[PDB]
Amino acid sequence: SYTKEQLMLAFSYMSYYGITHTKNAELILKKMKEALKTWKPFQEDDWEVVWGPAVYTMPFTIFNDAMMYVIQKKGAEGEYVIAIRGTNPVSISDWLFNDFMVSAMKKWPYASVEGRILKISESTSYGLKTLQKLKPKSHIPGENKTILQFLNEKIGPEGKAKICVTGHSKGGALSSTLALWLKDIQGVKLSQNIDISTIPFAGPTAGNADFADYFDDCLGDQCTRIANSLDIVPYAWNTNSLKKLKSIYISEQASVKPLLYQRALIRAMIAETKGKKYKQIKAETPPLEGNINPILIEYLVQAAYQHVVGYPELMGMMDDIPLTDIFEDAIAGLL
Repeated sequence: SYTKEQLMLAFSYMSYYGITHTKNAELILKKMKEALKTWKPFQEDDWEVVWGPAVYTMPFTIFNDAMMYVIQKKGAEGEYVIAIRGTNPVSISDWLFNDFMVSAMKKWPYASVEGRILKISESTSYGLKTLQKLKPKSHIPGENKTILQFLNEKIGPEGKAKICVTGHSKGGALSSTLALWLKDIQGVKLSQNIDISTIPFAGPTAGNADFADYFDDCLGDQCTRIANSLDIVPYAWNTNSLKKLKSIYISEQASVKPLLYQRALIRAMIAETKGKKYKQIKAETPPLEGNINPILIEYLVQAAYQHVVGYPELMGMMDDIPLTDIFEDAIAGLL
């Protein structure tokens, strides 16, 4: 009844439990277990959190918050889901528009291509490194092991398995990027007998055209990039895409325009990523055609709705994913 994409949307959203909870992977873990037991999409199988949640959070800052966990389907031998979360996604203008770290880039360290220069933003580079070093704490499944150590120990150096890496928002950019890293080290530091796929939602561009083209050639069909046409997030940071942000919500049915402060940020983003050749992975993939919510006349509010509410809505999951329970007051008046 639920498609693979709908299932991964559920895991991507369950990642958000405790997004506004001001060090407690314990609180999140408890939440995940209850969900895997009550959420409709999780009732057709028996899932088990086998690694994480591993959380990255420091007091007095949230913009770089992150979380990753691994769910294993009971019974099914070698069937795992790696889900990734970044910061509270509703405040797009703050964590996305004000990202200084996309003006500088690092060459992809896990593969090279003749006559190509693969590069990722330092922004995603630091995001990936934090995920590669995360370790669940005491009493948390996967205690004291990095994701790589856990997989190698769980699957064995030559074991056969299936792994889908998913995530929403920053998690969309990170999951797809993490999946490629796992792909690139297979046969060296990871069993070559594992089938790696990824379904990243609403993610901005992790790197440049050459990086994105290499990614496409590597995952091909094993990557399903899901983006809402009216969600502004995926529109960064390809230059052409950025130039569509000012009038993304201007139709013949409604007209929601960005305040001047945001117009200045958009122009700054274009200016700072000019010449970087930022490009979406699976860039030709058709998006889910979104619909402007007429009640939300403020650009930032409309943007938060399309980014967070948009996906479960356009994918028929509204009655399946408990938004208010996950985001609480983060969804203030969006709904």
